[PDB]
Amino acid sequence: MELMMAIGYLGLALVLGSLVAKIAEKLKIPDIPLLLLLGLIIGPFLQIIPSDSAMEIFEYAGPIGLIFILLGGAFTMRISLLKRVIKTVVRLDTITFLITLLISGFIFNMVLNLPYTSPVGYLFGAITAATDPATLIPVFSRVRTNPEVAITLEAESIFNDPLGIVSTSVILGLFGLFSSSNPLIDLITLAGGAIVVGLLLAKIYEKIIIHCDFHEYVAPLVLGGAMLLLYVGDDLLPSICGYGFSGYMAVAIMGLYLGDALFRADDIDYKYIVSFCDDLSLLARVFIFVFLGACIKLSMLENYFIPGLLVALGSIFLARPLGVFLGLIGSKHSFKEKLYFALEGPRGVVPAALAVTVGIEILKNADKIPASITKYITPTDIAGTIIIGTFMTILLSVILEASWAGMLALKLLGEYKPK
Amino acid sequence: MELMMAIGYLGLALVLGSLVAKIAEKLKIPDIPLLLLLGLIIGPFLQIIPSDSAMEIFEYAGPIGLIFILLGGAFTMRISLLKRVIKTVVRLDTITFLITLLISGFIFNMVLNLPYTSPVGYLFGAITAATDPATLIPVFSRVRTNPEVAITLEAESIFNDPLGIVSTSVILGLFGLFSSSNPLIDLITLAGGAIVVGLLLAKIYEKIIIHCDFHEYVAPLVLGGAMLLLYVGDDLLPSICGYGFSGYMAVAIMGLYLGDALFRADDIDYKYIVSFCDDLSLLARVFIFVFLGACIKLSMLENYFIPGLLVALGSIFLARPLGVFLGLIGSKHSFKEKLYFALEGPRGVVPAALAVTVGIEILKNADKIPASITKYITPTDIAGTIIIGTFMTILLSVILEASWAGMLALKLLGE
Ligand SMILES: [K+]
Repeated sequence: MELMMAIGYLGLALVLGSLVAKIAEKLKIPDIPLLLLLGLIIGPFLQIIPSDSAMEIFEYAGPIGLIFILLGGAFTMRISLLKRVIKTVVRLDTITFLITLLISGFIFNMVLNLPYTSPVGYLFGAITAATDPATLIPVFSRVRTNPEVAITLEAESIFNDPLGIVSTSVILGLFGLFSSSNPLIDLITLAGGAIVVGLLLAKIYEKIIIHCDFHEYVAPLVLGGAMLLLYVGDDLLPSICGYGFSGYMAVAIMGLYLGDALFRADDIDYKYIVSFCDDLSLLARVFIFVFLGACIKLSMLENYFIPGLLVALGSIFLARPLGVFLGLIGSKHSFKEKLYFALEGPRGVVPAALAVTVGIEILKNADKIPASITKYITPTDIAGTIIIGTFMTILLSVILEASWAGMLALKLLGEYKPK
Repeated sequence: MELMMAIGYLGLALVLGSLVAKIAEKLKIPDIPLLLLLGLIIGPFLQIIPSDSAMEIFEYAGPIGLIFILLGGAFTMRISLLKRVIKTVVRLDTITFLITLLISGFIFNMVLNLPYTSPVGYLFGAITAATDPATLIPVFSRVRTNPEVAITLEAESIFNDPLGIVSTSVILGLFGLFSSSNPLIDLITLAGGAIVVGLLLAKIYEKIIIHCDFHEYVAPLVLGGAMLLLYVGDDLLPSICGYGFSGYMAVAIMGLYLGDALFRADDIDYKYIVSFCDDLSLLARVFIFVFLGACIKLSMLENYFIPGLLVALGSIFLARPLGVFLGLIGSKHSFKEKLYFALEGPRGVVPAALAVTVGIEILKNADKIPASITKYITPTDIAGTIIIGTFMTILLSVILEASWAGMLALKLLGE
């Protein structure tokens, strides 16, 4: 709880992290795995930053950083250009999503000898189901590939960033909460509520920004505006209704529609936000990945190294492609194209943040409220397996992408038959 | 369950503060007073945010944002321009600062019937004596002033913020029961150390940043380095070598040397830093002023409104003038210019932040306060009077200086 300690660790993380990411850019290497390696170094390996401390810091700086990425990911692109391929986008972002998390659940259960009905694995998949846009952002921009593919991937990524949280949020209820009577109910409540309220405040902010020239004063407006969405979203509203919506998805929706409203209409206030959030997103990017590599326990790491790695392989090579094929069985896309989408989309920062947040929320709450069937496995090793599994998933997917990009892009974008 | 609610209140402060700031910017009036009024509105008046909870959040986010503000002015300041008026600046942050402090504290003690040696008054002065550049900078250029007084007042207003904090921490040591070391020792310790380590990290960062184009990645690098300096100075190092170390002044120094070096080396990485800090420094500047108005309790107002008022005027019309004149007693400037320096020294962000910090530091860690200075005045009354006093001081100084700025510049700085 030592604030100065937290500031110190965050400081070292930001310094060494920024340096590392800079080196990564200087060598065209993805920053992510290097950040993770650093996290492991200063984490268990050197014991500069202990686990519990990192957990307590992340308990505070978690949602804050998470609110940044959603914003930055919502302003990086707009939805006025999706009208061409929005169908493929939606199907790939919903059906492929659910299927992927399901199969990944099967794998996660079948690996750790957990029952195939274990909510643990399904939680893991729900976390890892979302992909990372900024990861594939340089690797498509430098290519400037067939715009369909590019914007399809961007749309899928940005749109799956919130749902993953929502999916994770719903499944967590099974592990013990104030209600969680039925997952579908809270899914509708969260999604629909976030859509409604988020779009409400989106319209409000739209009209309130257009009529003036806030300029530099836009930053405190949206950020705090997003901050309000969390209180009203997760803490406050249940106190008066029990139900509610995911504040994060509400933030994503609000910021997205707001960006597109600041782009359909043309306000100069727009250009600040993007440049603001992008710089703001970069902090949370560096901050989360390093702390993910610190929350690992050396013993737990050695215990679940091999299985998690194998789980990751199941996700990348089996889950993702299968979900792609099954989600796009009625598409106008080539087999080589579907295969492209399959071996493309990697995971990133959202599954990391969600992983650690799940770990701490379980350890802090499920210690008091452990589901019986689940309690047969120590919540300790639940959080351990989820966190390390997500870790190796991120790592493996990212490096695999780093070796995939060029070769696959050339070898799979060849045909494009004209009708 | 405190976290999400803290996010809520803080976010509300950010939104409402933003809107208010825009309103003020439109009506050609400063944002600060309206922000304080807003804080009072959602504070005691509407009771949207309980004072205890406000102070509770400020315990966390307070020190955080304080790094932003200090980082803000740091990069805006460049050294190569000061060399012509630096002799004036040095005095404006040394002797003038000390005198303003001693006199403001003197009057503060005299008002509430406290002995002229009561550390409470001098604490108030320590908090108050720091002039703010964020209210001078948008105003100075608009009124087409001479360059030198603009550069001068900017330099003073910037250099004050660290020295205000340092002095605030030093005097705080006297409010420490279990130990009361030599003031001068702590002063030279914190200051000198800040200079040293500041220059060190600023040199490292100089080479690192100059060598390659960091672009956006300066933000975590610099902020992290800043974050790093506080933990060393205000936690680790004293737990190790025993002797203290100021983090804030070190941070400010670092921003100064680094910024000036990058500006001198024409490294475009400089701007990427400035854009980042300016926004952050704007974020907390809103967050600070709002919470100050919320930390105040209704009782504090209905028991210390008028006393804090009288104290405020003393700081503005008696303290700072005498400080300026006596500081520049041998200067070769002009009487009109001296009066201009005197009548333009708004108390801004830093005095507010220090007022809240000290406020919670005293109110919470109350029982272990020395009884010598407690017998005269209740610690609750101490915190309340310092907070209110700083509040009235800031409001009055900003409003008066802003309303009189034009006429002041008109009939003074024409040599
Ligand atoms: K450079």
